[PDB]
Amino acid sequence: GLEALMSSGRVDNLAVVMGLHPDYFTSFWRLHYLLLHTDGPLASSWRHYIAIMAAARHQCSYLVGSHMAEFLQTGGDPEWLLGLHRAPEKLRKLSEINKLLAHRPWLITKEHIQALLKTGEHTWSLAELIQALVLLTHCHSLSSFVFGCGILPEGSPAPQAPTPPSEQSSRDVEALMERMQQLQESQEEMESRFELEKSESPHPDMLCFVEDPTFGYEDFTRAPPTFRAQDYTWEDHGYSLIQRLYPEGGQLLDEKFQAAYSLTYNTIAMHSGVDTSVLRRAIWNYIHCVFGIRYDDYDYGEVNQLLERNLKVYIKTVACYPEKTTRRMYNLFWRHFRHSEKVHVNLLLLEARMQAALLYALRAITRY
Repeated sequence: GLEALMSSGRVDNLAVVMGLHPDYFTSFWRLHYLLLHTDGPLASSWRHYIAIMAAARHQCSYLVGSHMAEFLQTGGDPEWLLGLHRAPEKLRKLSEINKLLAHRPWLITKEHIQALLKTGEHTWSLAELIQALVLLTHCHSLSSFVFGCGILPEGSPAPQAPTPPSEQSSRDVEALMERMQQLQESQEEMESRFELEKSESPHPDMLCFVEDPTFGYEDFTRAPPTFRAQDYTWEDHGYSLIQRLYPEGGQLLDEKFQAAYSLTYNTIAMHSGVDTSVLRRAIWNYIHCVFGIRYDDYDYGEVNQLLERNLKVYIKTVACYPEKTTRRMYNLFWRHFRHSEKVHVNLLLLEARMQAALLYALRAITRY
C-alpha cells in the first residue's frame, strides 16, 4: 500500500481505503483531480452540485456532505443547498438523465439528449454535457464504493474493513482454483445462458436534491433488454466520442478502466502462483450482464460456476441498491479471502458499472 499517506490524517477518508491498491489509486486520483480541481467546461461550484445530485440518488451522506462543504468553499450560492427547486433551470434538466444513469442506463434514448440541448435558455454544450455525464457516473460509482467498503464519514476508516490490524506484519478455496483450472484448458445455448443469468436477480434531508426517489433498478410493476457489446464497445466507439468532445478525461477514463481490469497480484487469498484473469473477467462480465450487456463469445455458464451465491447477492446489491449493504453481507461471502481482495472486487465493480452507464449515454449521443 501507500501506508505513510493512509495513516496520516491529512487525506480524505475514502482515499485511504483505496490506498490498499496503489496502481488503481494512481489512475483514480487523476480523474478525481481532473473533474474536481482542473480548468474545464463547467464552473467549479457547478461540478460540486452535479456531484451532490448524483450521490443523492443512493442516499450517500458521505459524498453529499463532502461536495456540500466543497460547493460552499469554492464560492457556490448557498440557496442551492435548500433543495433542487432552488438551482438554475440548466441544472434541473439534468435530473432526468441522472436517475437513469444511476439505476437504469439502458433507457437513455436520443430524446433525453435532445432535451438537454438546442433549447433557447441556458442549454448544454457537448463539451459540458460530457463532463457532467463523467461527474454523474463518477459519483454513482464512488457511491457504490463507499457503501461496499463501509467508508464512515469524518466526524476507523471503515466498520467492515479494519485498516489498523490489516496494515502490518504477521479449503473450498482450492476447489475454486481447481475449477479455474478446467476452464483454462478449453453454440446456440450461449445466448439463452445469458438470458437466465440476466433475469435471475429514509433520511429526509437529501430527498430534495433528486426528482423521483424510489426509482430503482427493480421494476415494481410486474430483466433489462439484451444488448450486444460489439454494437457499441468502449475500445472502438465510445473512447473516440469522449476523445473528440472532452480530450483530457477521455484518456484518463481509458487508463483507469484498463488499470482496474488489468490489476492483479496473481494471488488468491494466501496462494501465490495463479493467473486469475478468468475470475476477474467473470466479476466484470456479470455486472455488465446486470446492466444488460452480452459479450458475443463469452460462456455465461462460467459465472455461477466461479462466483459464490453470496458474492453474487453482494455484487448485485452494491451495483444496484448500494445503501442497504450490511456488514453481515460483506462478511458472509469469500470468508477465507483477505480484506484487500474485497476492495479489489469493489474496484472491478464500480468501474464495470461506470462503463456500462457511460456506454449507453454515449450510444445516445452518436445517435443524434
